[PDB]
Amino acid sequence: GAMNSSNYAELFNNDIKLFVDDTNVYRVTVHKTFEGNVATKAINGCIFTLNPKTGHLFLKIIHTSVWAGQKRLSQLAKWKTAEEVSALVRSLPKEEQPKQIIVTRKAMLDPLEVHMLDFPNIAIRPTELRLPFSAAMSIDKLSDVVMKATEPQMVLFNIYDDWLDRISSYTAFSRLTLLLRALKTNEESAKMILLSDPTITIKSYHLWPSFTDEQWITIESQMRDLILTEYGRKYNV
Amino acid sequence: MNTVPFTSAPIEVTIGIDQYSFNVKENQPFHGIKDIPIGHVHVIHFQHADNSSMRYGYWFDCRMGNFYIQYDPKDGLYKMMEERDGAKFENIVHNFKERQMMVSYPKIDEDDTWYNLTEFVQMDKIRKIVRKDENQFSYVDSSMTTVQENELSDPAHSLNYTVINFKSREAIRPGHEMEDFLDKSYYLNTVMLQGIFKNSSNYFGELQFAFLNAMFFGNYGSSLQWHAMIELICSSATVPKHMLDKLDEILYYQIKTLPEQYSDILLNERVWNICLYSSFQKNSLHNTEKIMENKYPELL
Repeated sequence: GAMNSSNYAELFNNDIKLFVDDTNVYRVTVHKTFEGNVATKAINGCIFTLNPKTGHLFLKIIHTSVWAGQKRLSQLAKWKTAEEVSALVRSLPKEEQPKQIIVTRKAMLDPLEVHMLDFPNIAIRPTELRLPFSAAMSIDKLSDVVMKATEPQMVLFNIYDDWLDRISSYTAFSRLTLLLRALKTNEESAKMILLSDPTITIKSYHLWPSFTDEQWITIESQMRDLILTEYGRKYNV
Repeated sequence: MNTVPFTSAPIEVTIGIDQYSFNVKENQPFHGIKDIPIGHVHVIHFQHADNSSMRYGYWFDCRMGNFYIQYDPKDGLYKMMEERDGAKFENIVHNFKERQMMVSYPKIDEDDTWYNLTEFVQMDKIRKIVRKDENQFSYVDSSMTTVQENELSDPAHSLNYTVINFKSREAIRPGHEMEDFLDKSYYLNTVMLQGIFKNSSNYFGELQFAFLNAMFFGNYGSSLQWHAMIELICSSATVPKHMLDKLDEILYYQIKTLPEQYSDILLNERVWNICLYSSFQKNSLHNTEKIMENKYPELL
């Protein structure tokens, strides 16, 4: 059934599972035409497929060419997502194939279900959680590889860098979702916090800075404060 | 014109024949139904005055033999049986008519209702959905489950309707996932019409039989089958023109004949709102759409 606050620890057990987020698959800028009409121009997108236990990210880049001469693109994007996720599963050895796939948006259930008909023992699940994975393109290295792509491409990352050497998956996922929640609610501030100190660097093979354990606590606190403030401003509380 | 005699009526029961029905009191001298129109299937059905549960009945065609009803005090229900002795059977029927102990099938001559509800229904197809091949007639009741319902328990007692499932390999060609899920034309025309049913008449026959079972016995799995077969047509972009016109007429008489007080359970809001207003064939059910609005606008 649907994933929620109650069965939250199931994400970190030893049954392989993947989150799929399609928010950034079909991305457009909206502009005015010479005659005054409105038109869209697509930019490159990505499917965000993530193993929450291990941090393995399967970043499938969606090149604008996939849209060429197609209608009802926002609808097509869900089926393309499902096609690509199904192809990823088929590409993995049997023992790496997931037992569950959790889609962050309920509109993905039918397209993924139909594309996975060959895998009847993989459960396709929705979630009630409000996960911040749309902010993935606020991570500079992910945004950069998507925008630079000139063709379809799968790029692999560990979204937790090396954190798991020192913390558990539960805590690693909590750190990730806090960082992404902050980037989502006020990107400019969130990014200021992460770089304000020029002496803490991002390793070439990492996505996030090399904070010590103590510096991560200061960081996490700064990110919480950021999120709370935005909220009273949003609602006036 | 044919006759189904009743040996007796030992328990108070409401008896139906097609869309007609009569109340019969315990040990009232009821001895059967005469003037039944030759040329169509028929169904005689029962609901005991004490157990307003388990409506049950028998599908039959009088051209396939002489049938009668007899109450069984061990199994507790009116059973249909076949009389093989042709002489013995006209003797029973003629004596019962002479004493005038039979109701006449009460068909107004202007009325094509039963024809319109049973146009494509054929006894031989019923007997494949209800497998009991030593009888020429078919028993159905409120509680019987379908082969599809079972898969998600006694198979001898199942309704073997054709399984339709929009999220199946059967329904979805590999490589046309999105195309086939959004436009079920290949599932309707190649898999179902050409492949399984062979022609549209057999398809319509199963659809009509499922409706009638839902209407007369409140058989819920039949209701699921009737809706599924409608939805498969309405969700296909490419349907032969003769099917769409005939579908509009079929559904019209089905909606026309439903008891007004039953539209809540027998009618599936999602299916009908999608068929009449969102589907490829939204504009091809003019008569069905018009009677639905004027009779059950709440559902919509």
